[PDB]
Amino acid sequence: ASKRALVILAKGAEEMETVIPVDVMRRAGIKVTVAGLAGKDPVQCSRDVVICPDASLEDAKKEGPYDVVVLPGGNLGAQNLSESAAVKEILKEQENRKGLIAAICAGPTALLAHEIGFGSKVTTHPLAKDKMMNGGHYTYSENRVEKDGLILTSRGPGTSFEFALAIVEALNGKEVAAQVKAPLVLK
Amino acid sequence: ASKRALVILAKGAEEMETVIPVDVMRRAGIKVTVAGLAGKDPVQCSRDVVICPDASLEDAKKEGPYDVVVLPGGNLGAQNLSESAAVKEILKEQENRKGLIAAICAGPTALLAHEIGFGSKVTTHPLAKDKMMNGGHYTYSENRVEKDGLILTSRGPGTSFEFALAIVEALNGKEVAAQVKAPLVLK
Ligand SMILES: *[C@@]1(=O)C(=O)[N]C2=[C][C]=[C][C]=C21
Ligand SMILES: *[C@@]1(=O)C(=O)[N]C2=[C][C]=[C][C]=C21
Ligand SMILES: [Cl-]
Ligand SMILES: [Cl-]
Repeated sequence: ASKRALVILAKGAEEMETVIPVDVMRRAGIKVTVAGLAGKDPVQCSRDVVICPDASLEDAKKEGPYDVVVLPGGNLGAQNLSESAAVKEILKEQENRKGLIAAICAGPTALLAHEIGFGSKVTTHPLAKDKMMNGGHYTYSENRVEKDGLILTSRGPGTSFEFALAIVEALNGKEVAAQVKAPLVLK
Repeated sequence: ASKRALVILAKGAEEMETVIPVDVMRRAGIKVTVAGLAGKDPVQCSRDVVICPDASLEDAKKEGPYDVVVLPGGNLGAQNLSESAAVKEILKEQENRKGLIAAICAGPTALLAHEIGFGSKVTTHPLAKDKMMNGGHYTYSENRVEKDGLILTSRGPGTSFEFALAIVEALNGKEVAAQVKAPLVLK
């Protein structure tokens, strides 16, 4: 059975950090649902790319649970994720079932907001470090991708392929990740 | 005055190769128009990400000319671009005015289709090489980004940041490209 990913798409999300993981995960044969935080309507990302979600979050959450919940960055997207009770509930449920939780750039700051994965080693965008670290609830890392416990984090648009491939590795294994990687012409 | 980019978005385009250049160019302060080949309606990309264009190609072409015309890859997107008379006319006009023409992955094969930039050094995705090289009209390169004459090409999703930053360099200069690069957390 194919693994399943939920990608939560909020206004202000970083579109590169949304599309790279969606695309790479679909290359890996993962069933990905792009779920709109606000509803079924198109979402205006940080640099004005407009993406139409596969479903509302309201609907997607009733088709759970998922093998991974993915939080893109973009500062305003992460703020929107951080303010959402629906997101809080999805993440808590994922944590409780010991499922993978993945977040990139400022995305990890929504984990802080919702009190998810405290005690884990995490990375963020450099400019999001101080926010993430408020209270010392996580241990900070400068690795381009980090993984500790349930929590997989990464730093920025430029680490999005590595982040996505780490998700593929976690779900489908190293060999699939390597096979997906090769045609991409990564460095 | 800000430089202007036209990104032509066809069904089957590689969504990473579409969004990375759009986003990076907008970070560089370039005015980017995402123009739908088929019209104003949302476009289903290769891995099923659905992007809403800023305008139809029909409308965008009347707001030209542009400092760069950008052709994403994705094999079926490039086939759609290659079959379009509107694309042909836009590219011919761009060539005639000695403007930049940029294409990635299989995107450069639409240059072949429309007889654009013959004699230039080009790269493509490795799997698109034989198509591009039919007739020996270009000189092939394995550089991750290549630029010769009017024609800027690149290889795949994994070279999209380098491709986008090369476009920024060409239009706005090396310093702007370097400033845009730094926050991205590239290798
Ligand atoms: C990233 O996408 C984020 O969430 N915050 C930020 C700041 C600068 C560059 C990239 C990012
Ligand atoms: C690329 O996007 C394209 O146009 N053709 C292709 C084949 C394999 C991987 C990436 C690409
Ligand atoms: Cl941002
Ligand atoms: Cl393709």
